Amino acid sequence: MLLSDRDLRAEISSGRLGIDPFDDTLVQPSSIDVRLDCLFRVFNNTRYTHIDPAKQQDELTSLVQPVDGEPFVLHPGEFVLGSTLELFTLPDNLAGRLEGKSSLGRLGLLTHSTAGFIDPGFSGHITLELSNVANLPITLWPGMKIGQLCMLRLTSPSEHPYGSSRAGSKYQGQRGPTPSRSYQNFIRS
Amino acid sequence: MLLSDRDLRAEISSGRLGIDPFDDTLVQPSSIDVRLDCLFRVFNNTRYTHIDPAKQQDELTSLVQPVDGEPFVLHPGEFVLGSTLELFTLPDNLAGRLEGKSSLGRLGLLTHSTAGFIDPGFSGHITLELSNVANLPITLWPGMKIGQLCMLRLTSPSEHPYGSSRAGSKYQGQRGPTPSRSYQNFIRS
Amino acid sequence: MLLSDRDLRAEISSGRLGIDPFDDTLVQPSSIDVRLDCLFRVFNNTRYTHIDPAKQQDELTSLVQPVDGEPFVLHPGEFVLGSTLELFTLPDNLAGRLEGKSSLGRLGLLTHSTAGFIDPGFSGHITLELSNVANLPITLWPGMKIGQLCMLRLTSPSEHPYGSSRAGSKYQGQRGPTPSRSYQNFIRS
Ligand SMILES: Cc1cn([C@H]2C[C@H](O)[C@@H](COP(=O)(O)OP(=O)(O)OP(=O)(O)O)O2)c(=O)[nH]c1=O
Ligand SMILES: Cc1cn([C@H]2C[C@H](O)[C@@H](COP(=O)(O)OP(=O)(O)OP(=O)(O)O)O2)c(=O)[nH]c1=O
Ligand SMILES: Cc1cn([C@H]2C[C@H](O)[C@@H](COP(=O)(O)OP(=O)(O)OP(=O)(O)O)O2)c(=O)[nH]c1=O
Ligand SMILES: [Mg+2]
Ligand SMILES: [Mg+2]
Ligand SMILES: [Mg+2]
Repeated sequence: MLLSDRDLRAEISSGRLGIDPFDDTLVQPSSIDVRLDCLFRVFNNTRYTHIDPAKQQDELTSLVQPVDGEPFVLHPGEFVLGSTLELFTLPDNLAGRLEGKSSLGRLGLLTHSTAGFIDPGFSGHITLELSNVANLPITLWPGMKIGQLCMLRLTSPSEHPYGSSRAGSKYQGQRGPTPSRSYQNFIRS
Repeated sequence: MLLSDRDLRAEISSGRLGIDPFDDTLVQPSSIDVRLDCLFRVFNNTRYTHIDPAKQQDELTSLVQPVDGEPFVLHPGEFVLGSTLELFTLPDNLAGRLEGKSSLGRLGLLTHSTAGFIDPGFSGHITLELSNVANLPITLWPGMKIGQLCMLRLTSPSEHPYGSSRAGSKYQGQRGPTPSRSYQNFIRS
Repeated sequence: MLLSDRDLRAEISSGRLGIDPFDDTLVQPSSIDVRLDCLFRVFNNTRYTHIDPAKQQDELTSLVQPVDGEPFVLHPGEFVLGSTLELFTLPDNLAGRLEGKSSLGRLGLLTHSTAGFIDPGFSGHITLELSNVANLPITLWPGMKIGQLCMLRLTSPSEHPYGSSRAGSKYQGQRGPTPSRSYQNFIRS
């Protein structure tokens, strides 16, 4: 059960769903278009021998912000982390999906959102996994529409929503593209 | 709320959901398998210095149609745009997802559908974002099953469905893999 | 309509949804975290000239199992098939999605799940399509959390669920990352 434009608007006007800033001209038949922030993480480390999800490696990426008025250039075959300009606050009874946009995929710009869902209870900017699969670099402009948020009704309110100690959540409140915290509570056999 | 095979069939027999041509043998437990068209766009431009989503660049891709009876060869590490053989027409109260198929991913053929959803009100062929992540070229045969359409019920009918001036839709009615129109209404900060 | 943690737990305690082994500490606001098996398929064939989805090519991949206590190393720009440690059994009235996890995408580990949905009626381990889009190899540990299962309610029970002869299903009961069976019932124009 995916929220139509009208119901998305109702969740926003009722204050159940926070989107800051909210621009109503971005609402779409079945989603709301979202915008790109000015914060990027590039994989440009030159000391580590490998990535180990069980280990903390905060230096794996560098935080990069382009000069005001300039794009970040995503190179062919490159993957970076970006972030939404908007801060989202979800209630305990909706879950979102942060998808890409067809216009952007037609240019070879892919938003992966590998994890699929934004969890009930989540509040923060959303970290975007961005790939360029074209043969040419792509100028990414801070502020451009980069994807769309779709909301699904939960069957019932989540018992221990994102942010709760019991969920063990890692990214509640994030203001940028937080480096991975997979090493926390990491398990292996 | 995802439509079962029976309910998909009901939406089709009632005329609420158009799929042209419709082959009932393609309906699946929870989706309908879809087929590949004979139209492909390759990234083979040799004049542009880069991609700028704010700019119109219709020559970024070339339209390629294989000789009747022959496959299009998707090379390792290559991304192209393809298209569904079927033309889909959605009502204002369903949204679809055009996913890949597990058999094809097991060979390294990935349908990205980065944008996720086919919008309430959308009518046209669906443009497929296709990658080969194997070590070998893959022969793509026009007419083969290439993915599957899953339908979700909307919470309520969409107020301004895809195709409406208010939605500002770019691809209503597309018969092939339309080049990107991201430059239209493009915004940036 | 996506199942909350509580409703996921109800489907499990009622015996409608099988997850073997089930670890309740893995349930999340809107999904259940899943774990990686010790079975991997690498694309390391050196005889075939190309991939043809219409043809049987069982030797396209090699099955690889790391030494107990050691990781499988996924190299930059590499795609392999992995598998869930858990065996899932779905009823005829739910469909699942096997997504990645944000912690893992922040390291450049992408679970594609190109096909999106686990079908009503499906029973088996789930085959994971894994890419490394970082600049560094990633040690994948058997037993680590690798993704999350989200469940959606179907509109109604599926008439011919996965596994039925009428659905023509290829992978019912799979215990590992089964090589592709796209050649079965393969169609082309
Ligand atoms: C997901 C997807 C959608 N589509 C179609 C169906 C969607 O309803 C339509 C628009 O998808 P959108 O993701 O909304 O594309 P867009 O926002 O960049 O462009 P627009 O202004 O037109 O909204 O494109 C494809 O052709 N291929 C795809 O992979
Ligand atoms: C999405 C996905 C599904 N599966 C399982 C669960 C699905 O119900 C089952 C079939 O997925 P499908 O995408 O329907 O695969 P298929 O159409 O190519 O093959 P089939 O004829 O059997 O339908 O495979 C995986 O193992 N890995 C995955 O990533
Ligand atoms: C899908 C996605 C989620 N998120 C946010 C919203 C999710 O509710 C939150 C967690 O996503 P998860 O996929 O649940 O991440 P995780 O399991 O690795 O970490 P955690 O222990 O915190 O659950 O991250 C992004 O920032 N970017 C994304 O692409
Ligand atoms: Mg749109
Ligand atoms: Mg199938
Ligand atoms: Mg999580």
